[PDB]
Amino acid sequence: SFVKDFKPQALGDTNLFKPIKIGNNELLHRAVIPPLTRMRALHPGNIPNRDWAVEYYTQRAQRPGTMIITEGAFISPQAGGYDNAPGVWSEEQMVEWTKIFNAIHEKKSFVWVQLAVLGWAAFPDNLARDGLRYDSASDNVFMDAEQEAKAKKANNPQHSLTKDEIKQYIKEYVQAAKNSIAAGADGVEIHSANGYLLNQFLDPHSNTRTDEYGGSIENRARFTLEVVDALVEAIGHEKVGLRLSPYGVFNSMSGGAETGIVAQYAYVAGELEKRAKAGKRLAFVHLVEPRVTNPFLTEGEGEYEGGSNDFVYSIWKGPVIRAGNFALHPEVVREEVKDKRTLIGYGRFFISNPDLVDRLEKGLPLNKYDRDTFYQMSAHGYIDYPTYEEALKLGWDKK
Amino acid sequence: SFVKDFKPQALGDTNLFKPIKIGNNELLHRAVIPPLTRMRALHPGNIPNRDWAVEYYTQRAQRPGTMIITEGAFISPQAGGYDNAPGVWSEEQMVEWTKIFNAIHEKKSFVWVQLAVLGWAAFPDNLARDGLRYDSASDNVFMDAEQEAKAKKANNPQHSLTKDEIKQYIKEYVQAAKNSIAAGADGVEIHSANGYLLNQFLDPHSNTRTDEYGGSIENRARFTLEVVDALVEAIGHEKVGLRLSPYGVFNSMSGGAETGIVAQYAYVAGELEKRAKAGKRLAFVHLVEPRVTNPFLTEGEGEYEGGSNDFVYSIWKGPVIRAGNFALHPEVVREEVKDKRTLIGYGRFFISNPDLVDRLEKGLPLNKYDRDTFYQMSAHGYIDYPTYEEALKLGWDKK
Ligand SMILES: Cc1cc2nc3c(=O)[nH]c(=O)nc-3n(C[C@H](O)[C@H](O)[C@H](O)COP(=O)(O)O)c2cc1C
Ligand SMILES: Cc1cc2nc3c(=O)[nH]c(=O)nc-3n(C[C@H](O)[C@H](O)[C@H](O)COP(=O)(O)O)c2cc1C
Ligand SMILES: C=C(C)[C@@H]1CC=C(C)C(=O)C1
Ligand SMILES: C=C(C)[C@@H]1CC=C(C)C(=O)C1
Ligand SMILES: [Cl-]
Ligand SMILES: [Cl-]
Ligand SMILES: [Mg+2]
Ligand SMILES: [Mg+2]
Ligand code: NA
Ligand code: NA
Ligand code: NA
Ligand code: NA
Repeated sequence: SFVKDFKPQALGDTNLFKPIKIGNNELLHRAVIPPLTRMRALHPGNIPNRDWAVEYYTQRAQRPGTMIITEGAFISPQAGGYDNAPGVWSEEQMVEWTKIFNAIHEKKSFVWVQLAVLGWAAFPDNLARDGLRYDSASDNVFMDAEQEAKAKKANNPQHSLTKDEIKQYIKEYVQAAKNSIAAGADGVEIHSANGYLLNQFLDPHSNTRTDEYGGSIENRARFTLEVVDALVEAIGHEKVGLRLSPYGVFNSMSGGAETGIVAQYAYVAGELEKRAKAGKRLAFVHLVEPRVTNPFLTEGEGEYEGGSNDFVYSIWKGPVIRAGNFALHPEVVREEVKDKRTLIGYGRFFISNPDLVDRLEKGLPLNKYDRDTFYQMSAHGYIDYPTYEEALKLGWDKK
Repeated sequence: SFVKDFKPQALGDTNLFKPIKIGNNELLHRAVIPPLTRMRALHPGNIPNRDWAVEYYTQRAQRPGTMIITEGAFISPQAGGYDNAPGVWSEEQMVEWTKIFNAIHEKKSFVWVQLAVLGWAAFPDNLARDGLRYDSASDNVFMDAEQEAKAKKANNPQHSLTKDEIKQYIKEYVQAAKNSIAAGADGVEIHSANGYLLNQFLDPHSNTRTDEYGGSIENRARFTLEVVDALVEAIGHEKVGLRLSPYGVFNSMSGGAETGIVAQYAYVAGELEKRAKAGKRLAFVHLVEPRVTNPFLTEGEGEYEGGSNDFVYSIWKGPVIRAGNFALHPEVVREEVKDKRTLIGYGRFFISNPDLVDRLEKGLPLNKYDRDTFYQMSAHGYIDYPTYEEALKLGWDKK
């Protein structure tokens, strides 16, 4: 059914429907599909779903000129630890990814692979089964008690990366980016948000290191920036974006409670602008808003009111994608897109509305999502959400 | 005469006219007199003007419950270098300061001494005459060619402070703060803005040090924070504020051209909030706006549009005084004071309007200022600007 008490607004008269260039891609509108893990990849081998993934992305590519950022994709086995999320390191994976990218391009849309590395959010028992470490910035602070205990039970205690291991991850990011482009992707997004490994280095709660990768703002940012630089060198700045969540608390990040958190992210943004001014500007910076500090809480919950991401705009002068509880708040989007380099990522409601862009332009009701099937090995709740027309035929305008 | 094409707005219906507590002081309104050097102190000995300074401050204290921050006052001879700016280190000075503070208090207003240290903005020949160093963070970058040359001619080349010399300045800040309170001041403001010594340490252009006082955000902030902590210990956090100008370029600071500038100031703000949360919250943070990157340029000139100070509010949670081209822009003030912890500093138009607060409340014309007498050894352009009533009697409503 449609979301009951939602009062839609047509946004066609706003910059949301003005074209913009992101990297090499001429977007026809500024509604972006942010990365959304759906757990349909198949084990063994973290293979994108052979039955349904092409259709899922095809559906969500239907509005011409849409920018799609994929679900997080593991850069290597060591970077993973969820059996049903996909990777981008193997031939068997890239066969499937190639079909997905081709399908998106057939719809005249674009696709950017999010490159993911889990760190302490991984399941240590899966990693132990596969002969892999359970990795983070540090070895003396843990995501939660349960993860610490699972790690010990699996004889795979949380391990603080060595410099050589950080370098190995960087090699893997490079090769994953190369794989992504060669298979036809338009670009990649470096996931440095939501409490995964790079975020674990950025945040002083999770990073208690005393080497060059911790203990100061510049040190905590080092790994993220080394990945940025390695990928810019490998595939070009115009094919690389970066995702950050300054106020996030998901996966035990500090958020606004850490008084140094704005400075930490301001430093990253400044370093990106420095590179841009020296001739290597990233295609975009993607920010999760303080509107959603934990994306598994219902919209309106976990909102941090004590901070704004607006500071980033004083520093970074390129495109900015903002995500977090925007589908239910067209009144907020209307104001945000007055800024001419702002794009809006719509996550959960792109799960439930394959034709979300039409609905945004035209001010149509939205399909309610089913959170129970966000993660599920099923076509149901993945490829069977209807378009607006299909929903009318099902009687949802009367339900 | 009155400013010709100014369209005043009565601001009495805004928070500008709501009381607020700053430190120990119950302000009756939120129009603050920011620090304004006037160069009426007499040589030798940097003595506040024995003829006119009491009257100047009395005039500008006339609206009950006004917060006044003094002209910058040198903490020691070594901190100075302008013969006609006052100090707060000697008995002869404090005799005059005591009269000024008493007069302000008689008007039911409040007074905060700005503690000033010039660094590279000092005149090296004055310092040489008095057997003093010409000091800055570094010795290999200079304010301008003229200052570098004056220093060499005076056989007083720019000197990069040693750790012991930084410690000596800190002792002097402590004693100057003590002197200020003992003489009756309500508090002090640490000047870390406008390109003077502390700002010279904050800014990576002027600070090329490779010891613990330079070469990173935390290192560049070290001296400013050591002064904050020393004064909090000596006289209490409720008697201490800090002034910053993130986007300033006056005195050869970097401003927004430095991509790391927001992070540098975000770090300072975070460190202040950390101290506040641990029980020692400063009375206020005073920010110069990007509206005025150089206060000796006419209003509207030298405006930086590429940055906002709004980031500070995401970090520091105490009172914020904002200064810069607000007298001519009541429409901007009206929006800024909707934030309930925002005060507005009015500088140049408080020079020319002793009764500025009445004029702001009531939406009255403003006296034009005479920049030629901003710095001058004269009562003229200091204590002979009329109140609104006096101006009407002079015929200014017809002139
Ligand atoms: C089921 C689900 C999966 C997600 N997967 C990812 C992911 O793989 N990578 C990522 O950076 N964010 C991921 N997110 C966070 C979203 O991209 C987005 O930032 C968040 O849901 C807030 O936007 P929204 O309110 O429009 O959903 C996910 C969120 C959800 C609900
Ligand atoms: C003549 C003059 C003297 C000033 N002296 C000081 C000073 O001693 N300390 C300081 O921090 N700022 C000083 N300033 C900067 C002002 O406090 C203020 O930030 C600036 O003038 C912008 O505010 P306005 O547009 O209301 O004048 C001075 C400015 C002027 C024009
Ligand atoms: C499996 C993934 C790479 C993650 C799933 C959920 C969130 C919120 C991510 O950011 C990535
Ligand atoms: C003599 C002073 C301490 C300075 C004069 C002019 C400005 C803009 C200051 O900030 C202080
Ligand atoms: Cl799993
Ligand atoms: Cl002089
Ligand atoms: Mg161990
Ligand atoms: Mg020398
Ligand atoms: Na789960
Ligand atoms: Na499920
Ligand atoms: Na002068
Ligand atoms: Na003069």
